[PDB]
Amino acid sequence: YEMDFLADLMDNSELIRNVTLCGHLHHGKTCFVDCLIEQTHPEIRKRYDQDLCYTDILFTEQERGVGIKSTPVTVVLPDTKGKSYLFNIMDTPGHVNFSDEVTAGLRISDGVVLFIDAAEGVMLNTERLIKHAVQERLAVTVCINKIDRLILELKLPPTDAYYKLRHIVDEVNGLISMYSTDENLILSPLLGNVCFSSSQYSICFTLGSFAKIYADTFGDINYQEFAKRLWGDIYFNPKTRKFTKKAPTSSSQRSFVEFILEPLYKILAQVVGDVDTSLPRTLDELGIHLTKEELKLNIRPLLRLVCKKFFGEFTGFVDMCVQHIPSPKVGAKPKIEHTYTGGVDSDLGEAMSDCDPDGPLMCHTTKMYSTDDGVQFHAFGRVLSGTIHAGQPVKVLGENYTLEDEEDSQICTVGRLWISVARYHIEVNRVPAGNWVLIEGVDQPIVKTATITEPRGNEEAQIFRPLKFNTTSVIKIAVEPVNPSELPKMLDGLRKVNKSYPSLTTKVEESGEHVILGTGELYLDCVMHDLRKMYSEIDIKVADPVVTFCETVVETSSLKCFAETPNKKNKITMIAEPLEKGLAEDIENEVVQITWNRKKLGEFFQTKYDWDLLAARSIWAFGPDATGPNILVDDTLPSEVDKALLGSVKDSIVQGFQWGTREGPLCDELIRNVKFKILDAVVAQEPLHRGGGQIIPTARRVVYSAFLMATPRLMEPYYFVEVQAPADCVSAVYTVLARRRGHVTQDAPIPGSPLYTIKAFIPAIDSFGFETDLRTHTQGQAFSLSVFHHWQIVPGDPLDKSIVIRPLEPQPAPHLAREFMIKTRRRKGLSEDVSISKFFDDPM
Amino acid sequence: PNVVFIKTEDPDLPAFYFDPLINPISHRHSVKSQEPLPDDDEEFELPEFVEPFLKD
Amino acid sequence: EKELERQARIEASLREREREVQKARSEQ
Ligand SMILES: Nc1nc2c(ncn2[C@@H]2O[C@H](COP(=O)(O)OP(=O)(O)OP(=O)(O)O)[C@@H](O)[C@H]2O)c(=O)[nH]1
Ligand SMILES: [Mg+2]
Repeated sequence: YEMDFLADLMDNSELIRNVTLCGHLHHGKTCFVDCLIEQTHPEIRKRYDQDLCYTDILFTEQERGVGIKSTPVTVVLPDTKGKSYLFNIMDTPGHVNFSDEVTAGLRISDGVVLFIDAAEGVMLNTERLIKHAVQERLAVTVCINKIDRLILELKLPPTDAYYKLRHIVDEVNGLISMYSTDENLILSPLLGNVCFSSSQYSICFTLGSFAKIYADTFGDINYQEFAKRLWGDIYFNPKTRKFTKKAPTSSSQRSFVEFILEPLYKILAQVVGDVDTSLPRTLDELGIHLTKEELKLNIRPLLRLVCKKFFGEFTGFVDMCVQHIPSPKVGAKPKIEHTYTGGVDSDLGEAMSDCDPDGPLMCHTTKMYSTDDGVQFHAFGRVLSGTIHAGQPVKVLGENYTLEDEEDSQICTVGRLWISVARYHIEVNRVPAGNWVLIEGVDQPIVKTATITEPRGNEEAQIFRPLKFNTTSVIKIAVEPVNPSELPKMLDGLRKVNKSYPSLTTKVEESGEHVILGTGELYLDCVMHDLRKMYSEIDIKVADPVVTFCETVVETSSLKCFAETPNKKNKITMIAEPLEKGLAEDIENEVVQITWNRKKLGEFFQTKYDWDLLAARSIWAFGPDATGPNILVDDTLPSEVDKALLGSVKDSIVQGFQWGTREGPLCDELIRNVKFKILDAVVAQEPLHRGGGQIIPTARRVVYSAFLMATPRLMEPYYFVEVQAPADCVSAVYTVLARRRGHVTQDAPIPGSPLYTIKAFIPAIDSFGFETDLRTHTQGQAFSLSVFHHWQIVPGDPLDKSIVIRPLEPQPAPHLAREFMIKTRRRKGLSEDVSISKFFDDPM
Repeated sequence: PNVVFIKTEDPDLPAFYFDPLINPISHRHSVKSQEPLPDDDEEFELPEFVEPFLKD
Repeated sequence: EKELERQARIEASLREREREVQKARSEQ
């Protein structure tokens, strides 16, 4: 590959495809791309004993194995027979928190690739990832890595292996059909959306490349006529000399079984066994003529060499990445329709709808990458429209930016451009559209999200929606320095690391604590390592973890919280009650949004929520930030009369509710499952006394009086631990879960290999080392993984001043709720004597 | 990656023997292809003008 | 040799079935 040819192909056409991989716990990714780099960069030779990564440029992934830094790479891959294409592949880690990171980073790719283990098969990360990708409306191209782990490790026959693959594809297609009704992408076992890989042994090909091999050596026309029936349920008929999809003979297997798997196992058994005897007799028939010095290797590298000579240059995956993974000229429409805040009806929408390098520029930086000098970190981003050049200034923008809010803008000169390779970097002077560039000089004004427009002429430009994660981070940790005279360096490192890891979010509570919010234990571990080692060289102290809780109403309020305004001209009354859990999960799952007609919300409430007619028609407002489950309501006999004046002072009431839900009196945390119904609301005709000064805080007082005087109850999170392990480890996992507040959800003998997958919940309070405790007693055979996606109410009722956990015991009583209440109010600095029920009762 | 392996008993069994150890293959019942497939005319027009894969 | 292989397969299948029955009884 010549860099000049790369530049020529860059500003050539939309043939350059954009892809982002997807996998879980080493199921096919960095070894596969190491094979790709060896195919493209021949001088970069892989080792003999140890595996070569080519994706963990940093050190933490090398020392742990679990990748953290998504290292995208772009390669000249002449894998299309008689053609060539450009591929922009975004490598991805596999861990759950890092899976949320990838899901945040999957906005860029027009399509998605999956690497599933041939033996382990489906996992939990994929169970979430399929749903996430279908929610983003991106392409899907399944692939299966670690196939040598099936033929060699298990020593299965062909038919059992093919049935295993059938079951894998059936489960994947069922999950996709449950996610949505994408008939175009669904049902893809043989159309080209199935790649094969043995990354450790470079055994990687597809149906098309297989048919191409046979047509090249001694064969017939291409796979358009042959590969259309190599899939099972159709055997070969040497009598008729064709594939008998009708009733076949007895001693016959599927064309996959006898054309592909037969010689596959043949050469595997000839290279592994009989390496001294059956090597040349089997290799001079179809293989290479490697010298005697080449046969003096161990079994693994020799096998990899033979697999590489067989699949000569891996001309199989470009044949599918161009097939179904669309070009950027095609994917610009839906990607922008889903990402851009406005619709396609905007001038900028139809402008950037095509990948015009000469037009309104709309860049978007997602992942921030550091350099050898920690004081300056670059930024990677997808150029959807326009053409960036060296030294061109751009209007960097923020997530809070808006057409009216011109505060989140800051100009900056693009210093030096690079190309993402993760081992080297190619400097660039001009960048066309559909491009990934390593931006320099823009490191300062960047936030977790980033959007770019032209510094002049790009006016009337909206921004891209803030990305989701599909995994709400619940962990809360404090990080205070060793010596207190090191605050600014620690905070600078904290900000740099925040810009590095988008999943987290800095915070400083009223108690003056330096707080961090992580998704998992290993997430916070890698974060603090990169902090103390890279972004801040100061010795820092660390506390223990704690889960960020929320409040909930156990039942209806007893009395009407009458929070009257201080002007003696506003008497608000809000009675709060809970709602169905599934409806709140759907409101959080973006099922029933707020921007709908009155009839639309009415039908949604009468069908989904099963609410009353006037009840649903009287919808007041939504929850905090229009994303959380906080239902506002306003219905009454005088409410139907004087709703106009109150409607004038309803915006301030909704704002006060949204700001009060952000921090409640229970534990200074969020609130959920609250249906605040406003019954009595005196509204004065004079807006001077009835202004905002007696709108926001009176409403906040009423809301807190209803939430505190209506049988409160906390809500602690529950993870979902899927531990693939044998039966003895199953009993051990039962013991540990019983000893740590567990709840056995599902446990079954997952086929394909002996790994009984134990699916069960763990609370975050008792999740401090679930993986460590499971791997300690199970003798290293129960590598489970957790994901926080289920919040449940603790059984305590922390209102009675009778239970007190004085000593350092772990609150075995059902006063554990009050224990966590006292602990949280002591950690937050607020008044630990939470007795505002009589103070906030507001008697009248 | 829990290293899976099938530790056989003695070297009298075949090489690739399904050890009754793991589970049923799929226990599938939704597949319904008792009747012949539609790719018949082009199938007859789709010969196999090449020697087999590894018959020898 | 073929009959020996079939008998060995039957014996290993019986042994694995007994072991799996014991393991499943313990797990239940
Ligand atoms: N060669 C090979 N190795 C496999 C396979 N399946 C699992 N592995 C193991 O995984 C290693 C390579 O891991 P990758 O597939 O490259 O994983 P990864 O992309 O680093 O994954 P994460 O960092 O966990 O997201 C190999 O050296 C094996 O130890 C397979 O089919 N082939
Ligand atoms: Mg990885």
